[PDB]
Amino acid sequence: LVQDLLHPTAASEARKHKLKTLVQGPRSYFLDVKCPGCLNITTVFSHAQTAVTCESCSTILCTPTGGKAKLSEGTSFRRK
Amino acid sequence: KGISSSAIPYSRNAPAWFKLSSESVIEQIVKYARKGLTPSQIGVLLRDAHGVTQARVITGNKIMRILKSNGLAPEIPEDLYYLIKKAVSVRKHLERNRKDKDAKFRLILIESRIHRLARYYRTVAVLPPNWKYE
Amino acid sequence: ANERRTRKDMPYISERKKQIVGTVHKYE
Amino acid sequence: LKEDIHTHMAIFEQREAQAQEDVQSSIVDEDGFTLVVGKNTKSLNSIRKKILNKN
RNA sequence: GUUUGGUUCUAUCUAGGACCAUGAUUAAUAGGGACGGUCGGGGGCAUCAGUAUUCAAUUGUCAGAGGUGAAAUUCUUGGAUUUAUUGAAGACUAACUACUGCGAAAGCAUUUGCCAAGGACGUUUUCAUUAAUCAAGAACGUAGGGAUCGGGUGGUGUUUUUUUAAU
Ligand SMILES: [Zn+2]
Repeated sequence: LVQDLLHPTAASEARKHKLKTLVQGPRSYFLDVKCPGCLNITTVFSHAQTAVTCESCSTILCTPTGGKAKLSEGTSFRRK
Repeated sequence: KGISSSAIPYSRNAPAWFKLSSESVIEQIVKYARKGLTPSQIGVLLRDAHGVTQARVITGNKIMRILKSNGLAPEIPEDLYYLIKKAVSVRKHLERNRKDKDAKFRLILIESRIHRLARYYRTVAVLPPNWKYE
Repeated sequence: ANERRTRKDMPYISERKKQIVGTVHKYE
Repeated sequence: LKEDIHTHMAIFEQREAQAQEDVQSSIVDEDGFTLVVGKNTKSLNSIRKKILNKN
C-alpha cells in the first residue's frame, strides 16, 4: 500500500512481477540433473522449451511445457 | 498490448557454476550450424544443452558475428527469411483454396510487415539492393 | 486469512515487530 | 480361506502403504540431489523398472 | 581462416618461402522474428449428426379439418385433420446461452478430420531503432475493490490413482 519506492521487502519483490521491480532479472534457475540411465550429470534450464537428451544414453530428461518443464520421473535434480 | 519477454540479468559474465571452456561452445555452435539449424534455435539448444546463458555472455560476442567469423553466415537474416517462409506458405494455402478471405487479409498484412523490414534492410544496406521480394 | 487457511508454516507476525527488517548484534 | 484372505490383505496393505510413503518422501540423495517421483506413484521399484524400460 | 605448390637444415623431427575461401558498446515494461504447452461458437475445405418443416409412399378409423374478434375462402367419403411405419428434399443449429469466447470490422454457435493463420502467456533465444502518424492508393464488408476468461508460479487437502502413453 505505502512502501518506499527504493529497495523494498524481499518478500514484496519476490511477490511482484519479474519486470516490474527496480532491477529486473530472471526467476528461472539452472539445475543439474542426474541421468538415471547412465549416472552422469548435465545442466538444464528451468523453462526448458525442448526435450533435452542425455549425451551418454539419450533417453529423456524433461518434456517441455509452457512454464517449467516436467522432469521425467526417474531423474534426480539439484538447483544451481 | 502486452509484455512477455526475457529478463537478461544484471551480471554480464559467465555465471561461475559453469564448468566448461569457451571455444567448446564455439565448436558446439558451429557443429549445430553445420547440422543446419537457425541461430535462434542455436540459442535455445545452447540454453538447454550445456548451461550457457547466451553467447554474448559466455563467448566474446553474439552468435551472428561468431558465425560470420567462422564462415557460416546467412545470406538473409532470420526474421526476413521466416516472414518470407510464412508468406509463401499462406500463399500456397490460398492458391489451394482461394475462398479464404481471412488468409487474403493475413497475406496482405505479412506482405506489409515484410516490406517494412525489407525497407529497413535496404536502407541499412546489409543485403544487396535491387532486393525487393521477387 | 485465506492464505493462512491454506498454508501450514506461516508465523503469526506480531504488529509490534512488523516493521523491523534487520538488526546488527542480533541477539544476546 | 477367510482367515487367509484376512492375514494376507493385512500384511499386504501394510507393506504397500509403507512402500508408497517411502517413495513419496525419498528426498535425499547422498550428493545433494532430489529424486523426482511424480504424483501418486507407489514404488521405487516401479519407477526403477519404468526407467529401465524407457531405454 | 584455406587446398595445395615448391626451398633448405638438424640427429626418419624440424626451419624459412607463395597462390587458393572476411566489416564498433546497452538490450527500453520501443518493435518485429524464432521456440514451447496452449488457447478460442477466428477462417477455408471436406465430413458427421439432430429433431423439426415440406413432400411422397404404405397403414388405421370416421365427418369434419382450417382459419379469426367473429366469420368467410380453401381442403375433405377418390378418406381432409389425427395416428403409425418409413423414404426423399433443402435450410437451420432448440435447451447449454452468461453482462462469457473469438475476429481488423461486418459478424461468428452440431461432430470429426485436413489446410494454413492469429492472440495471450512462458523465455538467462536472436536481430539491433527496424517506431508512430495519416492524404493518394489497396484488401474485406482523479484513485480504490470484487468477480470472471486465457496463460504462468507457489502452496497443500479432496477429487484423482497405481509399470501402457498423456498430465
Ligand atoms: Zn545416462
